[PDB]
Amino acid sequence: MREIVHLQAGQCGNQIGAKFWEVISDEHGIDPTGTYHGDSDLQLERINVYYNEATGGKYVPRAVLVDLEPGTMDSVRSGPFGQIFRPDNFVFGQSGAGNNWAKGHYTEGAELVDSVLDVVRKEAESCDCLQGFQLTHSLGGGTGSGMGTLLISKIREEYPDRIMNTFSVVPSPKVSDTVVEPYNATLSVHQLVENTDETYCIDNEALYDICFRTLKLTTPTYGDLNHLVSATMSGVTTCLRFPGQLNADLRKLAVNMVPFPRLHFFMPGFAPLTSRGSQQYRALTVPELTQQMFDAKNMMAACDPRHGRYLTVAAVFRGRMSMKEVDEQMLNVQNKNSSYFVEWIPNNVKTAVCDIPPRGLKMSATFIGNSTAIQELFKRISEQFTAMFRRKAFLHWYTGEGMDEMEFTEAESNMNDLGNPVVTRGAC
Amino acid sequence: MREIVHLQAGQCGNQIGAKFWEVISDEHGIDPTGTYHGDSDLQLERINVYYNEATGGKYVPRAVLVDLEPGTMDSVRSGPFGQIFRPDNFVFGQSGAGNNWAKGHYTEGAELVDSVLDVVRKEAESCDCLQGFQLTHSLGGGTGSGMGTLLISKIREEYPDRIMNTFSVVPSPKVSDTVVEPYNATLSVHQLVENTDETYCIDNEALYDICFRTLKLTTPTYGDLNHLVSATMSGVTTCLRFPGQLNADLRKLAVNMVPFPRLHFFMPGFAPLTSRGSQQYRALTVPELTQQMFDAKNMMAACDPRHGRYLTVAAVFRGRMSMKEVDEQMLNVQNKNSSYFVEWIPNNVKTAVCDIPPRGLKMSATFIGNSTAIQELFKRISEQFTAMFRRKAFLHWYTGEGMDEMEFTEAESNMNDLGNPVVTRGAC
Amino acid sequence: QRECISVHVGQAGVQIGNACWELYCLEHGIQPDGQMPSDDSFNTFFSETGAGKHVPRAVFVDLEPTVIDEVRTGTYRQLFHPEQLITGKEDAANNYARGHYTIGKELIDLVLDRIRKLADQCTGLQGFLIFHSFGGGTGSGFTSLLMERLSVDYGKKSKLEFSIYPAPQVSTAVVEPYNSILTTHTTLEHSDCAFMVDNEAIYDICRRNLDIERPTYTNLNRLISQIVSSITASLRFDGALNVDLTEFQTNLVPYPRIHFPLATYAPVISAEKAYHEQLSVAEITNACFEPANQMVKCDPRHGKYMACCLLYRGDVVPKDVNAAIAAIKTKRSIQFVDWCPTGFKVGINYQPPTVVPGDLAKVQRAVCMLSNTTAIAEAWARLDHKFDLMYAKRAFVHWYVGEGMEEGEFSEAREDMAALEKDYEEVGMDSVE
Amino acid sequence: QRECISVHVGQAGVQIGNACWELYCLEHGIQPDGQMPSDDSFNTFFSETGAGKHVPRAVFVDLEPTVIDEVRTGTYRQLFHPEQLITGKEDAANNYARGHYTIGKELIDLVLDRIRKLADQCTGLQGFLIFHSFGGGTGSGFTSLLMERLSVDYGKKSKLEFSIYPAPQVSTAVVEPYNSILTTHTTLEHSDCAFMVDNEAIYDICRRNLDIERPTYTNLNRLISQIVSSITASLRFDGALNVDLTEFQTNLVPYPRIHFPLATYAPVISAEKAYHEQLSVAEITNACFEPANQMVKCDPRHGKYMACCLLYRGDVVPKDVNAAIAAIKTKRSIQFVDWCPTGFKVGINYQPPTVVPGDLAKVQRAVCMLSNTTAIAEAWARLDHKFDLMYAKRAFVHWYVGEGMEEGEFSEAREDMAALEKDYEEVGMDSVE
Amino acid sequence: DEVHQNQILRELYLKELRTQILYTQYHVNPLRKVHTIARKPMSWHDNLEEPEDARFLNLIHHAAQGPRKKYPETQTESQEIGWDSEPLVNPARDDRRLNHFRVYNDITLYKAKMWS
Ligand SMILES: Nc1nc2c(ncn2[C@@H]2O[C@H](COP(=O)(O)OP(=O)(O)OP(=O)(O)O)[C@@H](O)[C@H]2O)c(=O)[nH]1
Ligand SMILES: Nc1nc2c(ncn2[C@@H]2O[C@H](COP(=O)(O)OP(=O)(O)OP(=O)(O)O)[C@@H](O)[C@H]2O)c(=O)[nH]1
Ligand SMILES: Nc1nc2c(ncn2[C@@H]2O[C@H](COP(=O)(O)OP(=O)(O)O)[C@@H](O)[C@H]2O)c(=O)[nH]1
Ligand SMILES: Nc1nc2c(ncn2[C@@H]2O[C@H](COP(=O)(O)OP(=O)(O)O)[C@@H](O)[C@H]2O)c(=O)[nH]1
Repeated sequence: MREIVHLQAGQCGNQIGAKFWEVISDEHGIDPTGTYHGDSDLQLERINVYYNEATGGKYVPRAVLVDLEPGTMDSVRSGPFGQIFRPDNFVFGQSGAGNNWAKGHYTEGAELVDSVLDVVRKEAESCDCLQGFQLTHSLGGGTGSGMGTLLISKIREEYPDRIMNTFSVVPSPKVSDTVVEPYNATLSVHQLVENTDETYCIDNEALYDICFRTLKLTTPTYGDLNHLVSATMSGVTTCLRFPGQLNADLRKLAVNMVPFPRLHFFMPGFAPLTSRGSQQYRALTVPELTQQMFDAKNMMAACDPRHGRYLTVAAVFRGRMSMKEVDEQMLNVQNKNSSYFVEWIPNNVKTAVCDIPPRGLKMSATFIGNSTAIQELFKRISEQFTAMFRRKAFLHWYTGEGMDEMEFTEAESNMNDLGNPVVTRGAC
Repeated sequence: MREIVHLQAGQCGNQIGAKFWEVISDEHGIDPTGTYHGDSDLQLERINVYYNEATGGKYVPRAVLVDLEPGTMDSVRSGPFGQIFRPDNFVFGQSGAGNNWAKGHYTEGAELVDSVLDVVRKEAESCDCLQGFQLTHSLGGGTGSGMGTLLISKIREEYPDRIMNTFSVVPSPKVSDTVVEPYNATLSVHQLVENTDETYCIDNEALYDICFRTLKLTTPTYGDLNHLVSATMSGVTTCLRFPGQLNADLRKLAVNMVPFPRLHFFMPGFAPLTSRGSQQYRALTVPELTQQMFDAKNMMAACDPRHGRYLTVAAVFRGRMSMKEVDEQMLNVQNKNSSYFVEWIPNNVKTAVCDIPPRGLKMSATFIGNSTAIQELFKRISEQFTAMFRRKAFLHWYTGEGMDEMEFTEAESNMNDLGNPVVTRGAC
Repeated sequence: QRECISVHVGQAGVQIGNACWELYCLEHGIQPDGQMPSDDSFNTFFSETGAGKHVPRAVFVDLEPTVIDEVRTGTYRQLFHPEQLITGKEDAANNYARGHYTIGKELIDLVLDRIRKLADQCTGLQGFLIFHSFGGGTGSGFTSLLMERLSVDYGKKSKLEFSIYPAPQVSTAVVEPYNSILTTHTTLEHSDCAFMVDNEAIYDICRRNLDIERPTYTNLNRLISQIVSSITASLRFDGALNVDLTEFQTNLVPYPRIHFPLATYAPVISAEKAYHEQLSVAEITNACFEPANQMVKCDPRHGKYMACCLLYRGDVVPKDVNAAIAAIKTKRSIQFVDWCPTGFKVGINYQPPTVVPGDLAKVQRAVCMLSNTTAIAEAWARLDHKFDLMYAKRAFVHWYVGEGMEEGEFSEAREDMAALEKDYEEVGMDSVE
Repeated sequence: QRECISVHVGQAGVQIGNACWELYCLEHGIQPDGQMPSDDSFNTFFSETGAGKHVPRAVFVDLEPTVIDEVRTGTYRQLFHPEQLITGKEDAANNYARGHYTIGKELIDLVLDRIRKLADQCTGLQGFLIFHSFGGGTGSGFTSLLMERLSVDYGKKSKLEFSIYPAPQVSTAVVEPYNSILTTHTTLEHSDCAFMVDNEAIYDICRRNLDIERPTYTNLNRLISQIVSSITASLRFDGALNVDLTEFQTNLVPYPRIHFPLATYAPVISAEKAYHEQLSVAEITNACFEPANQMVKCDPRHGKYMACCLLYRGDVVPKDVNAAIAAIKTKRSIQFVDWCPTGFKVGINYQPPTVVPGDLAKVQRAVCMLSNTTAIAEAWARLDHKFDLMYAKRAFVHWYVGEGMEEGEFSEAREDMAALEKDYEEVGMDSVE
Repeated sequence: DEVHQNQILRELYLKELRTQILYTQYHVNPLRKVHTIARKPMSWHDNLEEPEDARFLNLIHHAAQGPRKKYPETQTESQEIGWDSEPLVNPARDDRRLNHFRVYNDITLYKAKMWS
């Protein structure tokens, strides 16, 4: 048996994991109170992967809920699926992170990381086999960036051979909600690069483009914009939750998707996504699924692959179908679009087919990409950082909390070092 | 069949003895009035270990409740289980306590304690084979120390083949309700060391810490604070009242559990302690019991176990339950906690399993521990005693009762002389 | 008496093995469970426990669960001994170094113990049918690790492999070429005969001859099950020519190195298509030597046949087959090597193949064609080319070197591949002395 | 007619008797009350008393109550003689001094009188089956005092310990390598044979074969009961080869000093596994010699067998026995001593092993392989390594000194067991003269 | 400050004590992970015959019940193989007119017991 322990930091990642839990409890057929009202026994075959068993069939998420401000945990407790977690796993903090990475790494957050290590440890040993840890945080802004960068730093020294899934919302093109998001982002990527094995960058304006241009929704909110992300980490860990055909777990993916140890920044996507009005005119088959998943309007990151080259492509299909179409159109996209795929890594598409599909469909496809188009996203925050850092602004508190300019300089130098590799891969 | 004669010295000793009789009369099925109303006949097959059988089918406790102030006996007889005790053993006394050791060990404590001996020898002799005594008392304050130490010294000489379980409330570092308490503690340790065979020190701070950090109570009262202790008491003496496999008595625990004639100071633990909120969230099994058993929150003497090697560890389980989860998981505890166990004593963990658990539970486990971390009680009384006596204040009372200055100095010398072997066993 | 042990490593191993045992149960008469409903023939595959239960000589092994949990949940959970089915607790994650070096020791001793128990229970251990793939880590690395142990223990026994060759145009993984080159580097010296079954030619033959548009892997695998059932059929049945397992081995290889035959099946037709031609022995022979039905996607016209074993099953007149071989030898489109004129080896088995409820047709004759050809040299050369191309600047190498494998083993595999490709043309060139 | 007296000493001995007598009553026809519904059979273990009852030839004795009062309370109460069950007053508390020297004297008189009274109605007495542990005070000191008194009083009679060996890795007691080291100093000269069983071997056997992930001491004692059931079976029923306790005592023990053999049970299969093996005599014999079903955690490959007896009970064809023995004698993994070529015993009995409602299955063939090996040198060194460190600075010794025992006998306990290790290394060497 | 730490914990306990919802007495047991103890053979602790669970009795029989007479569909692509495992129209295959199975004659009866 295999399992993943769910680390849930910040406020962003707090609600990310919150909406993740209703999605996979509805997939497994779980009542809000923790009762199994199921229909198929394949939900209970492999349920010891996110839901630890208790007496009476009391299933509990194996998640830990960390936030330096104690209001978002009150919100998720008061939420619909809130009376389901371990209350000891609700790690609280009586201070203010205040959207500061300095206060998320070198302060009361580092006073709380010992308790967070205690509870994540106690979640770890009460099993036998650890595939790894899946954390949700915000790459821009405080808390979750600071919590993520300190917490993965401790966990990698603790358990050094397991999988890290860092689900991060990168800072944003059109808008941004914290003035120091470039400051948090650059030196958050600085810890993220030598620590984590699999990193999902999700762009907010990409999510808004999906809910408006493709979904044609009238008033989406953080609920359904959060749910779209919830589906695309529910998809990746599915061959390990349901009986699968050419099944693929997270390491099976990571080994064949990252070519080099540092280019582990990905491009998620879930795409049987249809506008409401056009759902009735849809013709759901594997070819139109393939067209929509390789069409870059349902991409979870606002990084156009037409502006670069794909390195590796993964497709975690789910459902009841034949599969010459699966492989002949993974051939056909390679044949039709040839310049966008690197020639030093040909036949570069992993495919998996879980057989149990999500509720509401009977095929889904979690599309995962590793391309050179992550580089526009990395650069734009690098120049935003240099523009904010040349005049030495928004920085006095960051120095006063216990940092120096040398660390900021090394962070900018490390993303300038990330300016090298996947650029050289762009031109071979 | 065996017996236990159960002594209560002081206000604290009377109260925790009353809670003892409450919990084991719940376990043995006897009402307030003495009449048996039980469900299983295994509950009276060895009823005559703590209960003298009396005519009329009602059974009375075999105990004496001795205090030098005539109010706590009235409080106990006005308590819920008030009409259960023999009024011949309600040893009162009209004098002034003055939370003193000299006024209980060189003064009218002497005139009361021979009446105590007179009234305790009756049920200490009306027996087939008694195994020993349980004195419940407290070092801090008077009566329970002053009467207690002299009573121990008399009864150990007069019955020299009996196990002496003295459960003693040792001071807290954050509070004490007695200023002359370092004098009482160091003058009680001197009497306790070459006398008792099994003294169990419980520290009120670590008793409070379970009520919040583990039990998650709201308004902790001294009833619950004593109730945890009485649960440990029933856990320590359970093989002789209820049958099972690997039955452990006081002698078998002692010969296993005290290595040297001086090293008999003990630290207990009771650890199926669940919060009212988190009880449904538990998955109650034996490996989950053992982590809470060896965790540094359910140990009731305020000592971090990481400050010293365990000399010996005993585990007495209750409930019908297979022993792979005992034996293998005891090995897992000893294997990962390798430096916290001594190298000169291999396989230093005992085992007992009784078939019937405490009522309202399904599995129980009482922890018994002898380590080198007794320093964090004894040196942590010693610095107060030496700064408490170098000034030679709070002392004219004691030397006016019949005390003199010198035997204070030998009392301190012996009490810090105890530290030296339980230093040397830490570093072999 | 005459029996062979079927061991299936990898998810592909488990699924083709499920197809194999599903076909064998209905071929013999065995129910979904071990029981026999109300003579010797079971002995080749199935042992006989009392009161009619029959236990397969099957060792289903995977480093990862859920593919055996598949079996232990489905309708063949009573058929197998539950301890013959061997599971790990950690997937090989598409890595030869994990399949051979890090996660191999938690399972290799138990697998060899189970193989030893079956070999003791077996009277005449003719050989092993291993079922794996040249693709993923579970199918590659653990089969590789199995080979040296099983050859050290039972070096006098026979070895037939059934491997899924990496596809010519599609593939599924990015490290299928790495795992393929490594597993053939290690299994080249120890494998005895290894029937390559490339994946895409299955799709092409199922699209053309079967006329079916929704086959999944079960439908693609039942063809391979029919191939292996035809292969080890005369070991079990009465016939005219009794072909034996050592007889396949001594015929399909020219050299101690060239042990990669290409098979195909005749009558691959689909019931509402067989009402409209002969299925007569001449066409039965010719459809095998048509470059449209071979099970490995390489065209034999840019190659030379070395030796061909034909296994006919059913109402096969023993002299019309000689007529068909005489007809096909004179054709200029089919060309042989100049050092082997006698090339067609006849095996005749008397009873027709048994039809599974599905797509294949119940046909009164069927030959499986077993050719050793030089057309596989281009597939081996392209796998070599792909390995050079993706090994040019150490792509996907850090995982393998961190998982216990040493860097120079890649170069050793490359050099032995260059040696194998050289040996192909050195034996394919015409003699002039 | 052919009877031996069973003594059960200490809690471990009482509980393994608790399993063995309920197994024996289902072997024969005795109900819980003691009455058999309705030839000779029962006489060896069950004495007929006029009314229809079959009272045991047993003395359950323990210094402590609370374990034999449950025999005096439970379902099988009407079966035991109400004075065969003996209890003292208090626990001997893991102390050899409280087992032997001071509280042993009020119980040794009564228990030896009860042995005399049971042996009064005994015509042909082969000997004594004494069931105890190397752990607690009752199991060690009282056993030592009993065998000293039995050597004084019945000095020519055979004695077989079925000892509970201390767990080498894990343990349940802390002063076991004191109590064991003394009881094996004292019962060494007085015990004719000591069949030796630890706990963790049954733990692993039930984990890997019976598929029970938390078995308990009831499950341990049931398999120990099956071992003693198979060992005392030829003096119960009729078979091809009849072998008894005197013959076991003569031939499993090569030297006066080396009388410590080990068991191994055959099939321990678990109901939903016995439909999938043949349960042939050959594989049943091999499963005994595999170093994973061994009854004690010592490695037989780390040693050499001296003599073994194989007790085939059930439908055993009388020459599969030596077909299997000829198979074993040729393997180069089971190394024997060069000074004992003929070292095997065959004992064949027609009575199939019975089964109580529990974990084992209805098996029609079984063998309790009993071997005397040199691999117990590792176990004795491993137990002595616990003793040297603890005696190095006088740990735990104050109870022993103050409870009547003299301090200095630990010294010749160490000297005597060093002599036992020297005897093992002198008997294990290959002959060169 | 303990006086404030106890206050914030007290606020927390008031939170779950006013909003905690009990598990509403269903005891949904998984059908694939159950492992038990064995009772002592003569004892008054045990052999008192507690009654069973008839739902568990027919529910284990429902779990060990086959995928076909289980799920009335073909739930996975793995339940496609072996689903229609009954044979086709009657083989009638004991007729050796067109059936060529081996048969063990006395030479092979003697031969199967060789060597081993
Ligand atoms: N007939 C058939 N072929 C399969 C099936 N599954 C996979 N294959 C083929 O096998 C190739 C890789 O499968 P494997 O080598 O078995 O993968 P694996 O051994 O499980 O290795 P991992 O990725 O590490 O788990 C794919 O490219 C497929 O062409 C199947 O279910 N049936
Ligand atoms: N089969 C079986 N073995 C047991 C049982 N109880 C104890 N043992 C074995 O005995 C060892 C310790 O128990 P004993 O040596 O019998 O203890 P004792 O003889 O009763 O001596 P005291 O503890 O002083 O009462 C354990 O390590 C077990 O290996 C039992 O109930 N059944
Ligand atoms: N997908 C999703 N994103 C959210 C949700 N709530 C907030 N976000 C994003 O989280 C970002 C802010 O996170 P941040 O301030 O860094 O969290 P903090 O550091 O803990 O304060 C905003 O830009 C939102 O777009 C949600 O419920 N679902
Ligand atoms: N556990 C527990 N401790 C108590 C109880 N009553 C008093 N104590 C402890 O007893 C200590 C002082 O008691 P003490 O001075 O000896 O009372 P005295 O015997 O009348 O002199 C205090 O620190 C209390 O913590 C009780 O009911 N339960």
